[PDB]
Amino acid sequence: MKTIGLLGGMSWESTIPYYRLINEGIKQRLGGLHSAQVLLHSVDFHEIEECQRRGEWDKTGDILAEAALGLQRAGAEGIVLCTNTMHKVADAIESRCTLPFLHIADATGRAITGAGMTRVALLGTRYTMEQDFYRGRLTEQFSINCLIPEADERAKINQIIFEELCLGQFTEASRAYYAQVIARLAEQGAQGVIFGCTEIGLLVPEERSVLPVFDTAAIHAEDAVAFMLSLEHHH
Amino acid sequence: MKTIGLLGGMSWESTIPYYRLINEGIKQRLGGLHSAQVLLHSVDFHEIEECQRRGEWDKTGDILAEAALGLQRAGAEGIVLCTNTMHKVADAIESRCTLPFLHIADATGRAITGAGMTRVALLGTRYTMEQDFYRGRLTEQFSINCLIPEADERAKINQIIFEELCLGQFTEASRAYYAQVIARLAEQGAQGVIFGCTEIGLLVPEERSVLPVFDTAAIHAEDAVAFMLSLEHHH
Repeated sequence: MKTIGLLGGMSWESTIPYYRLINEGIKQRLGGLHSAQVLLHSVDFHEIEECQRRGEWDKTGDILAEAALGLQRAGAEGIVLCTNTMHKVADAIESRCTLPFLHIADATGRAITGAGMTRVALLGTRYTMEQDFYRGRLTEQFSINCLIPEADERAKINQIIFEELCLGQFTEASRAYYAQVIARLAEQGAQGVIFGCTEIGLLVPEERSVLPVFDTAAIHAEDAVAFMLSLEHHH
Repeated sequence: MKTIGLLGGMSWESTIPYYRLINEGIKQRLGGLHSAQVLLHSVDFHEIEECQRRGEWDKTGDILAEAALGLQRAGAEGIVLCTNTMHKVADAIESRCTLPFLHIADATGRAITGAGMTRVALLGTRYTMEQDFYRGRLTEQFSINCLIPEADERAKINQIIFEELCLGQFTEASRAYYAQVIARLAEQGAQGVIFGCTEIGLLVPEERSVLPVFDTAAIHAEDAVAFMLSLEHHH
């Protein structure tokens, strides 16, 4: 199998699901005691998140591209970045590291396409929801349009990510708030909902969403498994 | 902080507790959104476990020493091997990789010493329980003696590790069996019990053991945190 290189700790709480799901996918397909060949670089998220707030995106591109290179030198054969937000600097990683880069939004857009949807709600950090880098790739590459929450809702969704989810706190008050925002975007005509921060699936079970759920972490892990075993779109 | 290099996937089920506990230790000590700088190499356990059964230990030394080198080249500053069994080949890793190697049995023996114990029960794979490499280090370095289960009990403990625990199956029948073996070794005068396979703590909660528990994975993770932050015995 090919060795996958994970760029994680953004936050580490959602890196665990990547590692669990990639190992479980390999076990399911190869059987026995087979497990995944993984190289992981986990950052100190404080530095990354501080750069987000200071607008020092180029510095984060440098940190993550050097990390990807480190994993390549240890034998990684492709790169998975365990965070939607930091695909804002995917270009720096892909420019520097010659490995196949499994873009999280491409895996998600393939899933939404297969569901036959073109108008979906998008929950994530405020960067992912408000800026161009994530939604613009979905529009340009898949002709998928995203509805995002109202400005007050977005502030609260974003505060819950950084002040609770990345700290391991999964409260019913926040769960209910997310579910209410999803229901409101369903009222606005959303066909599905993208859990477009990799921590969101730790808070909101699919049964709590009135919309079909595209969990970016789970879809990205399945993408990595297909790449490692050269299956389906990676054959 | 120093970047820790984890050699894991032996099995991946117990690598998750290392990653969770090391990140939680860093969060507890630095606060905020701080998380651990981790490099992880996760193997396909099938190859390793097959080598165990074939007696191809030198081959596993080669695999793990090359992995440690890969992590060193990516910036690791010390090595943690996430498995008691594979310390049978620690010498190959330490000979080839110049990084500090945080031997799992040293962290455990320091814990047992601090508890003032000299005679403890040892549960693990049959290699760890029956051979010289693990118990002989505890005797030579800490003057700690291990009691191990009777030969039939050892066969079953070992079968449960490989046929259930490494496959994510945690059954009450097996939990109860482990707890009964611990009670019997307590009858034989054991002062504490070493969970000396890193999966055992996933099956047996401490409240189920009649003996004080030395969970090698949890102690090794605390050891790694102290090394990363240059605390206590790593200051």
